[PDB]
Amino acid sequence: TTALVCDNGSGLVKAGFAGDDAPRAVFPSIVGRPDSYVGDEAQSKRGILTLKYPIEHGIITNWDDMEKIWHHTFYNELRVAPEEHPTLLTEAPLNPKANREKMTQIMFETFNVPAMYVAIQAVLSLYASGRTTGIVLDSGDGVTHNVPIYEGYALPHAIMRLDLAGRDLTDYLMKILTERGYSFVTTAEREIVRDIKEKLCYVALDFENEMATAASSSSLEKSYELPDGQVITIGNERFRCPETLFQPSFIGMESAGIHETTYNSIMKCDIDIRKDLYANNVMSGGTTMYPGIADRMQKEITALAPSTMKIKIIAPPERKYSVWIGGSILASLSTFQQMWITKQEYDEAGPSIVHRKCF
Amino acid sequence: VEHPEFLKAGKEPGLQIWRVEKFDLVPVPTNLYGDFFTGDAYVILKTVQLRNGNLQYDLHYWLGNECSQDESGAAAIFTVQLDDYLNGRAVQHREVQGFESATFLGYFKSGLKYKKGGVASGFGTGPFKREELLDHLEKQAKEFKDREDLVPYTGEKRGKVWVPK
Ligand SMILES: Nc1ncnc2c1ncn2[C@@H]1O[C@H](COP(=O)(O)OP(=O)(O)O)[C@@H](O)[C@H]1O
Ligand SMILES: [Ca+2]
Ligand SMILES: [Ca+2]
Ligand SMILES: [Ca+2]
Repeated sequence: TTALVCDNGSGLVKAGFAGDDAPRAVFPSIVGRPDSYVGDEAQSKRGILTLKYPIEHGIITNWDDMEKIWHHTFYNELRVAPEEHPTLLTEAPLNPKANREKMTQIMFETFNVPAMYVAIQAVLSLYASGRTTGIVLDSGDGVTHNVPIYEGYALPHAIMRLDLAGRDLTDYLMKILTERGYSFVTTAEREIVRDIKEKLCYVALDFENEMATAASSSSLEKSYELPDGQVITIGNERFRCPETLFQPSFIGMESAGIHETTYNSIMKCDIDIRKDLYANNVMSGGTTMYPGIADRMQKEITALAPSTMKIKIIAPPERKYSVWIGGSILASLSTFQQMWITKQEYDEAGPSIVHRKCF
Repeated sequence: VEHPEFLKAGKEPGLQIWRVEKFDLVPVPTNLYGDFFTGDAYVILKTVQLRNGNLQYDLHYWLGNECSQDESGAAAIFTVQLDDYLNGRAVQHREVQGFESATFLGYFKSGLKYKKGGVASGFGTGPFKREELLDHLEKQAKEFKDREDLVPYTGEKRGKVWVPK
């Protein structure tokens, strides 16, 4: 009938139809347990349920629960018969060879889809930005990658990982509310630190500057209306929380910051393409959605790089969905029908076909 | 990768131009070369004859200021696909309207004109008390029943099982 696009992230499934400009469904990638429940339901019931994330740090870990997720995506969320739809999936960079094969195997064997493809997330995002060359910062719920791409292809040796992501920003938001005396550690309230995060937080051009502006002024403060009507005050915490991306040490990380890891990714690539990357730095995934992050990263990269370098951060507003959109475009192209692994090729070659057809 | 335009791309020396139309790569009438819609994205291939007998390729994808995201993203993917059909020998170039390379501008003897329009896209209070709050949170218990519309997951293997032969 039509091709499906599933972008499985650590904290959110983004599922829909090839050709739409957005996923028709977005829900938490989780399985709760006291039987089981999935996605929305479990999210709402979690106080009573044991929650599990079958994808950790962008890598699939629990395969039984990932099947359950894929099942729910097809029948309950997209409401489709998967045997009838070619299905494009997405993957983290450096996804083990073994996970790739298993993905393949499950799709054809458990779900019987007629065709399938698997695509590198950072690469779909670069395409959705309308570029074949650039360096993508992909920062989701559970993990943060830098992926340099040249003429359409990622350079693995230069991919940089960071195990710090949006989930951790939440945790760190949690605590600076408690230190300022608002304590939500309880999973019912968990959403609220998350929802506070999505809305009042922003990234400061000069960190310390914004801190003195903070305690000398009160002009940076904001308040939030909670669901019970109560009203609370929020300080520098707005911009202290995302600041951990550039200063991982706030949570204790000796790991370098996103400006640095970008830079270390660029400099691990070959000298004659460094210019094209410096000029194309593409932000994708919800944790990049913070106000002032693009102006920030710019100035940090405008600092850390040669005085002649032309520097641009591309931060398109829809970037929460970029991966999914690159997929939808890819999967829509007239030149794409031969790119699929068909059922027939799967059942000749088995799952090892994924290495030769998808890379 | 059987697309009829891919067969034509890069055979003879000269200048080929396609426009992205609804996730497709479509040939631009040769009369119209040099006139780009600024609501559209284009793919351009310059084939030069090397003195060693080989063909030199330069693959330009040109993004109009108003082109929709599906067309610019398609442009770039087609550029990669075309390079890849040409054995990775093309040099790939991103040309944005008003920012074009002298090289790309060189292909148009009379010179490239812009113009408006194009093809439509292929897309379709006081002190905070937690016990007051926290009460709400545990105040929804017998409230939410499950979803009743669903196809529970059995583990059913519907597809043929590829034997390791
Ligand atoms: N407006 C926003 N501002 C800041 N962060 C956001 C915003 N929206 C979502 N996030 C965060 O982005 C992360 C999820 O993004 P996503 O790319 O869907 O993750 P994944 O693909 O890792 O599952 C979450 O940590 C969420 O809290
Ligand atoms: Ca992601
Ligand atoms: Ca158009
Ligand atoms: Ca090339």
